Amino acid sequence: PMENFQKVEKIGEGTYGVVYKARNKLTGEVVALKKIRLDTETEGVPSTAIREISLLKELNHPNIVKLLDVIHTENKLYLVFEFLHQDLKKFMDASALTGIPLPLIKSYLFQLLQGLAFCHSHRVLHRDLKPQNLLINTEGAIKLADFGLARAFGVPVRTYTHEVVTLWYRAPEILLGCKYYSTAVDIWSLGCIFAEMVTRRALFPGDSEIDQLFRIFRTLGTPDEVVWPGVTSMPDYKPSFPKWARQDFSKVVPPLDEDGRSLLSQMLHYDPNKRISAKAALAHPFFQDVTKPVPHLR
Amino acid sequence: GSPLPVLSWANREEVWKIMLNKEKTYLRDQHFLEQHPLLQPKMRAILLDWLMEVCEVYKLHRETFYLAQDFFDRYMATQENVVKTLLQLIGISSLFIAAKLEEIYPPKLHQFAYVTDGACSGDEILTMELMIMKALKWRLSPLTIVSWLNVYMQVAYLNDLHEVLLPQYPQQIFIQIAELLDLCVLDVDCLEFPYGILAASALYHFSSSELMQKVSGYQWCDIENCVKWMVPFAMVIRETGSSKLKHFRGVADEDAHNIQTHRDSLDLLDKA
Ligand SMILES: CC(C)NC(=O)O[C@@H]1CC[C@H](c2cc(Nc3ccccn3)n[nH]2)C1
Repeated sequence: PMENFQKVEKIGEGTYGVVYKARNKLTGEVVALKKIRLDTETEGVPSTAIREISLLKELNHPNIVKLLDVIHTENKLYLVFEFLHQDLKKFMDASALTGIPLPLIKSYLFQLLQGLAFCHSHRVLHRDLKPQNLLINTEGAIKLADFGLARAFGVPVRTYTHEVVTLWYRAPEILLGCKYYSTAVDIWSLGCIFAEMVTRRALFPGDSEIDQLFRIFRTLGTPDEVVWPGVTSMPDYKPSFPKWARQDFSKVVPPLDEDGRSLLSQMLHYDPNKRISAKAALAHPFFQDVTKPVPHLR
Repeated sequence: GSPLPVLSWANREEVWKIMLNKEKTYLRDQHFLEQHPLLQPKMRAILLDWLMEVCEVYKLHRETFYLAQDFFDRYMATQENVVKTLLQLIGISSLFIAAKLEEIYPPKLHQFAYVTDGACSGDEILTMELMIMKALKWRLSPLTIVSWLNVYMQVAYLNDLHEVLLPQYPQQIFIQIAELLDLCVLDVDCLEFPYGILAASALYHFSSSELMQKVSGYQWCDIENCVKWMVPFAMVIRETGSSKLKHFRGVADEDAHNIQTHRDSLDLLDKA
């Protein structure tokens, strides 16, 4: 079963299970392994595991991290993934003084949206986009990882698990207690992360659901039935919220050309209906350089 | 041909095609019970009817149900020569995988053993779930018979902003159609017809080939076969009168139509 693989070094143990970097002895093939201890489980193979497997089976794309095999031995399951060296937070951290080249920001954001555009058209939400779950290789690629909190959406979506997404990267519709939800939650994550990449500092580091909303508001402006129909009737909306003026985006992310600063605003529209899509983001002038259009049959 | 409106998140044709391309990769064989020569059709029927009952009592999702069916019928066509005794375990193992997949708060392993009245214990189920999952090759994301009916019902209520995400459609009509499919599935010859069409077919029986077409895309011809095959099963639903949407105080309201249900259907499948 596992006889060709030499654990070289462990790279992480969190909400994912265990994860060691492996060697293929005969090949010099470097993969990532996720170990799942089956014995420990009362409830058999975890819910989160059965999902992340069958999804990644049918989510083959260059900006998604690739599942390569599934191996069962001795009351231990092994997921075997395409391997990348660094994660986008430790990178963003390493380049906290120097800045990140805007060439590379743009390039990276692009590749993420292609991954997301792929998932969404495959009718799948990530629901835990965060620099920790964005992996970069040495050839300048970036790729979505960690589909444990992902979930397909029956095109007429139904009610999904309320509390998802790490607080900071979490979208105002989930915080204000929205019933149904869809693709626009992933975009807000990516928008937080764009701004992160620019300012090498998280856009909304809330220490609570209350702090997170207020931190958002202080930057985007206390929202009303104008900028976001429904907002006022929504469950965790209180008429008590203070009022803050939206701010100039030239201050909130100073380094960013109008082409960026626009894009970002549409990614952080309050109204999920109006929020930009993955596919449409690719169209934006910001990618004028990497944008190369095609024709359109009617 | 795609009956989806101009989508915002992706290319309506792109989305529909992926969905279609999916219903290939996912394969079924109406005549798989010949590889198990000692196995009879009328068996499969009673098992599926059992699973429904259990799905009801635990307020499981129809979707969960159909994931069970699908895991069963796909798995068996990877197997050879199986005994009637084994089928109680293979079905409720199937369901367990689904429940884990579809519910937020799925039932616990013992409750799943429980129902077997000893004949299957949690440890057996845990072994099975793994032979099944390695035998479908971890392909547990099929578009289900009911999955389509939800699509079609949503596409039947367009309004102005062609919003295909917020479910906006009447429960009693959904329930009434489900009832017809939830039968049709008991006879193995349905695997002949793709789930797209079975769902179309049934909707036509409660509507017309004009709605069917604007919701599904399928042309009167594409279905005629299964609407011919399905005729018998329709009469019986019509003869008895069609069901009232019930409420289960566990379950909210804007989900009550999605909760799987039961009625003898023994007497009813026979009448074809
Ligand atoms: C966020 C991640 C730890 N969790 C996760 O679910 O990732 C997937 C499963 C493992 C696979 C994977 C890891 C990997 N190396 C690295 C290198 C640096 C940082 C994190 N991981 N390369 N590929 C992808």
